[PDB]
Amino acid sequence: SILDLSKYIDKTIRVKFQGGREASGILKGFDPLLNLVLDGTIEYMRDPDDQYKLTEDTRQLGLVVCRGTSVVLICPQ
Amino acid sequence: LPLELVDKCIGSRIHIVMKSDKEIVGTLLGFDDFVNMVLEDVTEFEITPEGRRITKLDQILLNGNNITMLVPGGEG
Amino acid sequence: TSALENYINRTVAVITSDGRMIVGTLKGFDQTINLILDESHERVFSSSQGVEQVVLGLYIVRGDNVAVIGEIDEETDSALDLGNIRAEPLNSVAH
Amino acid sequence: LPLSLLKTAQNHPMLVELKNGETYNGHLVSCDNWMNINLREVICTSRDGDKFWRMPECYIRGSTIKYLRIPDE
Amino acid sequence: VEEPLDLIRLSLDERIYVKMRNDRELRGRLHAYDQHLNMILGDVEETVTTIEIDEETYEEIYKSTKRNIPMLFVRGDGVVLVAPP
Amino acid sequence: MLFYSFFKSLVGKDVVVELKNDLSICGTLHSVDQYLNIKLTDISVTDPEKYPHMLSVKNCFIRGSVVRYVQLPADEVDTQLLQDAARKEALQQKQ
Amino acid sequence: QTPSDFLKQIIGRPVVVKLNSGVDYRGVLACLDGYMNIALEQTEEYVNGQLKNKYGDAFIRGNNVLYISTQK
Repeated sequence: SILDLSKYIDKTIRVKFQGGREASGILKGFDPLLNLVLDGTIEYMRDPDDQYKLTEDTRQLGLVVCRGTSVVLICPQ
Repeated sequence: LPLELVDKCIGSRIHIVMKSDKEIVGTLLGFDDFVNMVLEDVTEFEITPEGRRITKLDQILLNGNNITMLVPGGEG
Repeated sequence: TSALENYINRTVAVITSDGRMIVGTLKGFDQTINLILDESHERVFSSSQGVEQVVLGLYIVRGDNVAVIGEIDEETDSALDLGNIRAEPLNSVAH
Repeated sequence: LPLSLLKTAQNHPMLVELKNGETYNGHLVSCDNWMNINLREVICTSRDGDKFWRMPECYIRGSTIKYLRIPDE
Repeated sequence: VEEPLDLIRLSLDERIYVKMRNDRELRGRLHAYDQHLNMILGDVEETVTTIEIDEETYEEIYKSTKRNIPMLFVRGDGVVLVAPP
Repeated sequence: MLFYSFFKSLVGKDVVVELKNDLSICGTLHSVDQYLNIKLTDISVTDPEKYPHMLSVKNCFIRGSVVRYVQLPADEVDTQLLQDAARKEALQQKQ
Repeated sequence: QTPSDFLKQIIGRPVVVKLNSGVDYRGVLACLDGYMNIALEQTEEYVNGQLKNKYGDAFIRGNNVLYISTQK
């Protein structure tokens, strides 16, 4: 449709998700429904005390799939 | 392809992270079109409280409505 | 049939699901209630600073966030009645 | 009429308030029939005014949009 | 295969207990429902449950109020569960 | 279909709509659509006018998604129709 | 297909059904459907201890169901 993810196919991207989650990782693949395969995946959470201090709330997850149904915004990193 | 990755994870350990601070680690038995997933002998963690909530035995159907992330091989 | 046809280019009161009233003019709509509106302003702050009341002219409200549209009895453009500020502020649609 | 206005609003400055109270300020480059957007030259901001990041393109899922403030034009 | 909906239509004309979102429950006679769990209930009683807190001790006192009505439509999105009283 | 057809029978009846925001509205049913959006004519805020945010509003469009409750009188409804139609309908949605 | 076969071979078993709101319901699975609507007989309800014990069938909305599990 509107965004061809082939331009983003191999770089680190920033993805916000519906439950408040932020994830960052290298795009390795995708589908038309915006399911994504990310490598080197970092998941960040957001609490009332973690706003500019977004680094303490960090988990590593390695290779992941992000479900395209809960994707709220996608941008470069 | 993402759904091909999820197919490759059948019979492997997988960690299923919801939208909330909650996640489910278990063996992936299979899934449907909507990514409702059948998991066997599942551990349920809340991340925020730092603790498991239950050790499930047998199979669970975990709805794909709240599923944000799928991690093949599980945690670390 | 229940369309928003009769409310076109007439003054309207909109309640968003957040619990926020809006005075506006409805220029356009679709079949998901995505509201295209002009000359929008609030209602809870007009009695404090009437300049600050005017948020904007021209905005798209998404139909998912619209609760309520009410039709108001406008005489001619440049007039409406009433104001309020000591009321138990209105809640959201979530519970 | 609304999505039709967004199709013709291609190239305008826009401010996008999302469900999560974050603000996006950018220039619309594309919309679809489901109201998803891509936008050029972007400021991310919390509702309280905290500027967290700046980007050249961004994609916004239409389901997460609260409203779009367009120019007075 | 009786579906849950087929087994809940066996309780038609009978008094049911409905637990709703927002700490509320209804009891009434089930006249109708659909697959979304929209419901028409006759002779209903709504109960609203709230938590009052003592300002000094932080001890919670449970309080309730009740409303009753002849005939009522209920949107299915507010329904958490259905059972008898 | 069932509740869409049910609300088509109640056009021109006086009903009270209670919302998810706790606002309760008396009004005369004018129209309904496939998503059960309601258009109400000659409205008044019931319980008290503690929600004065309308006042100058006589007809409202209500998004079907923000309805919590629609209170009705017993005189408006055939309970035999409703039980028979419901048994037929749950049988229809799943088969 | 893997879920429809799951559905078939959990009829009659004791299960735990957890909703999105975090309420847990335990009992015998009288019926389920494709949209995850559930009826359970002998249902307990948990959140902060025992909150309800149920004496007839309870019906649960599939749109609000987070998981269903066999209890062992």
